Amino acid sequence: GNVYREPGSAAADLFERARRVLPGGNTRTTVYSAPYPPYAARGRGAVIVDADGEERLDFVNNYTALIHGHADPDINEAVIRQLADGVAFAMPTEHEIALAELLTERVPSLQQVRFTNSGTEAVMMAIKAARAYTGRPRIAKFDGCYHGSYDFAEVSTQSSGKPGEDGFPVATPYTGGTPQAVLDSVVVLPFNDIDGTERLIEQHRDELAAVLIDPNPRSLGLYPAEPAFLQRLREITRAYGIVLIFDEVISLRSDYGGMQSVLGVTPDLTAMGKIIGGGFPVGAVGGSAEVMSVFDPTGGPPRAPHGGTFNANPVTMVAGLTAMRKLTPAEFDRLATLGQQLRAGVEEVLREAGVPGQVTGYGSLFHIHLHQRPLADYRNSVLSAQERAFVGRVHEALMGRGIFITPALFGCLSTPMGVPEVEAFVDAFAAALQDARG
Amino acid sequence: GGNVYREPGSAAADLFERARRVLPGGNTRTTVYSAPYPPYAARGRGAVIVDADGEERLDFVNNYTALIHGHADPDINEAVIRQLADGVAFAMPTEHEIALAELLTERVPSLQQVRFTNSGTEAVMMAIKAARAYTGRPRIAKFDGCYHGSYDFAEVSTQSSGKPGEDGFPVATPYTGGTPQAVLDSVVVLPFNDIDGTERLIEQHRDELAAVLIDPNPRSLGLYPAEPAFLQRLREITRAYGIVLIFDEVISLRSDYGGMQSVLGVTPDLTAMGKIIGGGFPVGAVGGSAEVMSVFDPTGGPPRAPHGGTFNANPVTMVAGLTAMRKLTPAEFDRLATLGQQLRAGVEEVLREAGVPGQVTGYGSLFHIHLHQRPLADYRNSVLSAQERAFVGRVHEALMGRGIFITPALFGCLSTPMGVPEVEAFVDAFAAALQDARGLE
Ligand SMILES: Cc1ncc(COP(=O)(O)O)c(C)c1O
Ligand SMILES: Cc1ncc(COP(=O)(O)O)c(C)c1O
Repeated sequence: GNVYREPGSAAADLFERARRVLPGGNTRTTVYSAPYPPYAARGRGAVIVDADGEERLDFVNNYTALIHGHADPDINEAVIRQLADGVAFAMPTEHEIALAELLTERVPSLQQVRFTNSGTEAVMMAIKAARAYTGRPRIAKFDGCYHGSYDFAEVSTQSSGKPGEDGFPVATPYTGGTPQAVLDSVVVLPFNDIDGTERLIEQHRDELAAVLIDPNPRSLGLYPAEPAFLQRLREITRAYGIVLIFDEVISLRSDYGGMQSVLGVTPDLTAMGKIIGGGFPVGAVGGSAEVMSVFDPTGGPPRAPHGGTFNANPVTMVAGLTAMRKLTPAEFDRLATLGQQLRAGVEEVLREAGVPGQVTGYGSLFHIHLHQRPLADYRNSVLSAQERAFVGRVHEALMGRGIFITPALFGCLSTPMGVPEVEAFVDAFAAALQDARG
Repeated sequence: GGNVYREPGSAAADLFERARRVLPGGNTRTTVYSAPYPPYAARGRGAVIVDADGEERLDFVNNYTALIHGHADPDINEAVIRQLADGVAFAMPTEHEIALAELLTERVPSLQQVRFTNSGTEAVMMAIKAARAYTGRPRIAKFDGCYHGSYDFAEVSTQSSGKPGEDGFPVATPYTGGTPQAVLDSVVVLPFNDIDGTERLIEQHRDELAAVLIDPNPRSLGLYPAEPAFLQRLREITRAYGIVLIFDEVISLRSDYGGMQSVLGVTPDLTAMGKIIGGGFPVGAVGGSAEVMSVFDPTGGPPRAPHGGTFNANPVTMVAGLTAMRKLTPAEFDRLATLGQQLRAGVEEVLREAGVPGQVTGYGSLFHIHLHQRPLADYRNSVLSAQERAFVGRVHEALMGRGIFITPALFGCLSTPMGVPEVEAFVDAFAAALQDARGLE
């Protein structure tokens, strides 16, 4: 029952230490919760164990990065093998080639790739590649979508409630002291609203190096880009020489060939991370050989220099190769089957109870919603204070009933999970829903 | 065995042919490309790196100073293997982040609080972002010709234009293609080790400057440190104007138990770190005064500067970094500094005996060979002529063929598996490489 909140808990003592040497005891904003979060001690398979000994089924998995759960034996074997050879070198290795070979074989848009140390870095380097390829300074992204901590990609991460006078989204700062020149350089588009998107892209078509889009953004309720919208976005970006960048840092796990394969639209660049590293720090930017040529150093200095001390380090390469090789087509099918079972079970729980709600998701990703507004209008994804309080009561009850999910009730399956784990989630959700309503 | 990887049908040639189909020019890290194709690392042990063609060399690069304990260090490997049984990443904080933060703040005086990132590039970016959030100001200042990673604002003028503008100050020059004019306009480029021009430029831009970012001993400028009077006056003027002073110690932190800032006696507001502090695993960190780092504090409301990161403070990096740093004791710093002095003196003697003009800079376990006698205190002297580039290239290629792996600039670093035998092997190989480069027996 959430024993970590108790005075004198292990988590409380750890937080007391942490706040002396980390700001507010924190080094990752995402994992803070008030007054202090629980601390992880270890994990095994689908189970996370906190510093106070409480065990929970992990439906977060480091925000979808650990598709194979905790301490996967195959990844551990591969990493242990690599440790004997060394973990980083100032020379390329074959391991970077092998993972690049896998990624380019699986994702149709990927003809060549480069590895980075984070999804944030992958997004930055795709933007910089688009600037180098097109010569143009500005980028466009969609209101309310998260892409990491790079200045230009994080503009309007949190939508302002209201459009400007033109009726279009407002470029709003996500970090303090954001330069006006940064805000002014970013065109903020409305997700799944093709008319406004087309009008804004047309207005800025000569200044836009790229459009950056997450195909199934978690921050907008995990409702995917609709097919007509995404096909018209592809057509207009191609028409105006604008690089289309897909942010699949989360969504790549939707399918053997990524969400771009699911939706049938081929971007010019793709940013990736999380699962492709086997649990170790990683990102990747890839796409057409034509656009990726900005990085090519063989014909003189590259148009876009891309250094990095731990780029393509063999630990990350070996772990990611192992993680991806374990993701066979049949494994994707199993994940999608279990995800469908979870989402349908949660919908039946909502129906049987008196609670209006809906569940979005695809493959092994899901998002529970305690309202029935159409998420095809992205402004409907914003929650009121009462709705936030209700979701929070459900989340805390779940935490106390052995289920670890994000505060928004966005979650993911891990390959160690089966029907028992899904049933455990659905039963715990029924009980937590009852708790939250009193 | 004389650079066998360059032969047709070598392992490296086959690997390059595969690589260029799936990587741009077969490359994923610009630094490690060399023409026509680079050698490929197969494995390492202690101070020795072994390439895919079986050729072994003493490693004086160590992933650009990150692996201060050399290859496959057993203590780091044992700690990592212990952690693997527990899991490698979590969506909760762990005690391991606390342990490494406790060590770093205990050792470096300016570090009151820290946050971990996944690269030195990220550390530099988040330091710049923290300074903007703390001061509210949009622009930053950095020094001409200095490298800080791939973040847009930090990389302006990484390669100097070579000549000043009409005002006599350095030029804000693009390092990547398509750099927006607004990015160039937001960066004030200062002259390293020229306190007069530095002060005049900061004075001119004092109301718009959130931060001055400075590498205390930049490799790009020949590894000649910021001189004490220059750095003290920089500290005074930034403090007077409310400008955040950021040290980039991603490389220089290894100079001393308390960093190069402790050597030079100047307390920055923030420090960016990386490389050694991760034990060989991807890592960065930004730390400093609790006053400035409070922009990150999420208690008591939303943080002024949000800072997420899926792999931030992952337990593998935290455990490997804790082990690596715990092994770097005061006695180890002393031993590395003695070995570095011995190497540098040996190289100076080789140059003197050969009649070849040159000099060697360095500190602790870092060194830089120069095949000229220009005073590097004038930073524009660090730029090499065509003749110097060709001659240094001959020396580097000969060293590579003589069992020595060093950077093309002849910038190098020691590792803890090294002793006097490795230093003497370096000095002997350098003498032979100099003879080769001059065409002498
Ligand atoms: C869609 C998306 N883009 C970018 C990132 C940033 O990746 P990282 O946390 O590794 O910097 C994340 C986490 C993400 O979900
Ligand atoms: C002085 C300096 N700053 C920043 C970096 C960037 O670190 P990373 O390669 O890990 O991004 C490097 C390599 C460096 O030498």
